[PDB]
Amino acid sequence: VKDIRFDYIRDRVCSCLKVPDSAYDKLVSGDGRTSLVQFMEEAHTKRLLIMLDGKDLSATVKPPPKFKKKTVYFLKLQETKLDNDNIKKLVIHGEISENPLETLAAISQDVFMPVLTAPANQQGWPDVVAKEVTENLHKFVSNVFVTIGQMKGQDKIHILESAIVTWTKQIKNVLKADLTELNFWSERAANLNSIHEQLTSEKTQKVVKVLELAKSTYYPAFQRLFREVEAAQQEANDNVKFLKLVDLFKPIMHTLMLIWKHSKSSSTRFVTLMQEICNDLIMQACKYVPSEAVDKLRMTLRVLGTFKNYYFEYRALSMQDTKFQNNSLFARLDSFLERCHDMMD
Amino acid sequence: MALDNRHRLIVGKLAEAFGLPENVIEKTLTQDKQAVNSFFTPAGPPSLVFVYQVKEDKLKDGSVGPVDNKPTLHRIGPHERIHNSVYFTRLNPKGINEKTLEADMGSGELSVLWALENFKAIVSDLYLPIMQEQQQWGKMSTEYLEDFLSSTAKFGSMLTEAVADDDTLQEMEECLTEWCREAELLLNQTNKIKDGEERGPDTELEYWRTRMSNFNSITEHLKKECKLVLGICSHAKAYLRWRGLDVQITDAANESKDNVKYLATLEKSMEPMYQGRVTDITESLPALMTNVRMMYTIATAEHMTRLFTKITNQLVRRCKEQIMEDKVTLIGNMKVSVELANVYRQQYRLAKETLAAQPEQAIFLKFDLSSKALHKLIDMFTTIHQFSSLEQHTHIEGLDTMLKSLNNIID
Repeated sequence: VKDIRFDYIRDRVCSCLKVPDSAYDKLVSGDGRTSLVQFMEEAHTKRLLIMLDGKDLSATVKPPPKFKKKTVYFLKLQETKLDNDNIKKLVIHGEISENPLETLAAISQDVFMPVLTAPANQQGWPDVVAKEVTENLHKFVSNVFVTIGQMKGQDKIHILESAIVTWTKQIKNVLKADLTELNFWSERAANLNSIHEQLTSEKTQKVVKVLELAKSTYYPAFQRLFREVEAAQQEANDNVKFLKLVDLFKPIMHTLMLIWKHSKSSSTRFVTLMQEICNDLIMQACKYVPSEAVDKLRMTLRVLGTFKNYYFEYRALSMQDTKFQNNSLFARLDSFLERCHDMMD
Repeated sequence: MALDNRHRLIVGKLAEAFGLPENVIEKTLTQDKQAVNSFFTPAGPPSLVFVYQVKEDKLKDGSVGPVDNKPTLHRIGPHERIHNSVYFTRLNPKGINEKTLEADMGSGELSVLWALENFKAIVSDLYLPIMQEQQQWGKMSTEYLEDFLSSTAKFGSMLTEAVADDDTLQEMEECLTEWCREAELLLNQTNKIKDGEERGPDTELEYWRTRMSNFNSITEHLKKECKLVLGICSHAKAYLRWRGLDVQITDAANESKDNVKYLATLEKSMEPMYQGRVTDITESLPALMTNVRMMYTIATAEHMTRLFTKITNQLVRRCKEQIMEDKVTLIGNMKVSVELANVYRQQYRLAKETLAAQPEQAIFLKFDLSSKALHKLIDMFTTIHQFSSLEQHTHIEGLDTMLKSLNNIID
């Protein structure tokens, strides 16, 4: 009968949603219990979701970002719910937690390494498959560890295999990690320092020496990659320490020349591309500004522009006193200047 | 931070699932309350798993059970045949009493069946949408996650593959003859795999995987054990045959293991050409020969024949399919495909030059017939497209029925 399954799922829903009310009739009486009975009476039907938004219920699959939600999953292992053999021992009766990635990390590092350990101890897999499942469960651990957080901010040989494979993958991650310019280099300094003491810390040091009870090939490669880490780390720190209506704010441009005066007294290509960033700010301002007043405002606009190019040649003469960049500033700023010479005349 | 409140919450939930209302559920969660405090608040345990076995009804009724069995509120949530678990792993670094228990402690309710179904359901099948919805909800980390779930899928594949005295004399005959004949059969798997078809090189890997699975099944099945002891008693009819079959099984198993792990190393660089674009294979081929050339510095006729015939079968499949879906596109694709076959043969002849330097029948037949049936058709379309510039100057008084001759020749 459908009634034993219905009342079992009802008592489970009163157990797991924990809202004392007749709300079972307030939601399920529409598409709810019909969708449940067609879920239990159709082939290939393997999943179901129920979300508890604190007190509310939704029988669905799509998870919303609403806080304090809880997840329960219902799966019939069989195509129906059998009247003969009991349905109380339902193969999937799952209740979960609001944030999924935290639960996957917790389930990876707490509850299912027994599946790795004890079935390996008992029958089925004493073969290379045991080494395989250990290695790619370690892969699971590494992946669920890294893709969260980093986005937001005879025994000897196999133990060597695990403790070298995790650094093959983590080095791939490291080499991936080697006002757009300012924030770019600030992020680079911060991230690379954080990985630099993710690599010089205690347990990593013990792992490098335990691996150095083998001394085969890989460890010179991690030596050279640490050599990649350190110089980029310190130089990023150095330039981070260096980097720390417009009619009213032309004296600020003197500050800019002085910054170029003070900094260069780095490397040229980012200097020219910083000049490109300055010019894209200037085009931003000169669109922020906009039939007889128009000539006046465009006279002001060219007046600011000629202070800009005059500061360029001031910087050039003071460089001579104390070549491609001219062509670049010409490209961007002069494209703009001829757009609005055309419109001004 | 409150031990007793979460203790009674897990009592109520394990009662609602299990049916042990108040007595030994609360006694077993109450017993050793130092650890019950030292999971919830303090460091050490990140769960406290109450597993409950059964000894009389095999837990099938599940409505309620006595405590004659030994339940373990142990740290580990083990997977044996007999105990239904509850883990209540907590999603909080420090146990906070104010937050409710059913929004961070997931229940551990487990089917009494073994390790095939529940774990693949809980990994691959159930969690399909939220990461994908999180794929929809703003991540750059989309890469390598689709193939991560293909690795979960191959977990599902392998767990489905793998988990699935006169009287004494009578018993010996009853359990030997059958299993010796089956072992003798399974020592002939290399013969029924040489047939006539354009077949793909991943089926090779799958054949070797089936050999692994059946070898593991038979070697576990022998390791019913009373009939082995009966063999030991009855050495004083099949034991000559059993030592012979044992030597054969060990040699077959060892060569199968070596072949599977070395043939597994090949997969990540043969993989682009199964489904990608026709020009991609050109760049893939140097990596492919680095792999194959390093692997024949180790281990022969079966490897050569099966590997090269099936990989060239797959190149023909990909070229012919990717052409079949006009004129300039078709002539371009024929040029690309002929260049692909040419660079393949060129690099294999370079390979033979190297193989001679340091210390091809399928190629011949298959790409020679393909390249001749491509040269003929590519020259036909070049001639047709060179005659196709005539096709619109219809007003000149001497190009009217001339094009119908060309039309009959085409048609």
